[PDB]
Amino acid sequence: WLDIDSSDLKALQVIETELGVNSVNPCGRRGVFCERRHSATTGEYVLRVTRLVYRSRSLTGTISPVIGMLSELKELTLSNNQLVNAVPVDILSCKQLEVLDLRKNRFSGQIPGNFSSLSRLRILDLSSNKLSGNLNFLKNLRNLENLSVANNLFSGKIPEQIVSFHNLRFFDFSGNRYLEGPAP
Ligand SMILES: *[C@@H]1O[C@H](CO)[C@@H](O[C@@H]2O[C@H](CO)[C@@H](O)[C@H](O)[C@H]2NC(C)=O)[C@H](O)[C@H]1NC(C)=O
Ligand SMILES: [Cl-]
Repeated sequence: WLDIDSSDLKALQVIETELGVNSVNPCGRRGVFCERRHSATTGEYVLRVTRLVYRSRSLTGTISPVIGMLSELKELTLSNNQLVNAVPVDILSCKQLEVLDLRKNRFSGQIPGNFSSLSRLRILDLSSNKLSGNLNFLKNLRNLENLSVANNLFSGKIPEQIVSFHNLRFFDFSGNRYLEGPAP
């Protein structure tokens, strides 16, 4: 029996509180998934938080900047809540992120261009929010398999690079009135 990493545990508390997830080793239950890893110190095996999955829980909070302290995070799934305000730039510290699913919330603001640094992203579902600005951050997300930005306020055009993505099997940017497709 392993224990959860002390730092991940402390970060999880603040993240859940700010999301609105209401009430020691939370791994493997209630939306928290962990994986066995070598600890920074010691080298002994410890559990790290790798997935936060909180669909359909009537959450009304926000994504705390402390999300960036979960260095091993692979999945943040927050679909079908009432979460508000901006996607924090601190999520760029989650370099291993593969799944970012924020569909059907009320997230607002813009996505900064350096979101393209999340090179491992495979599933990016921002659909049905109130996000705005351009989609230049998609330029270098070459591993995307599932991409939806539908039903937002995005404008400009899809980056031409999307034409070269080889794994893209689901793509939706409908419901963005001032948004045009990728064109040369
Ligand atoms: C990614 O780019 C964004 C936008 O330029 C950066 O956001 C700024 O972050 C600093 C803290 O590092 C804040 O004080 C600023 O207010 C933010 N600006 C905006 C417009 O939100 C972000 O820091 C960049 N991150 C990385 C890793 O490059
Ligand atoms: Cl879920």
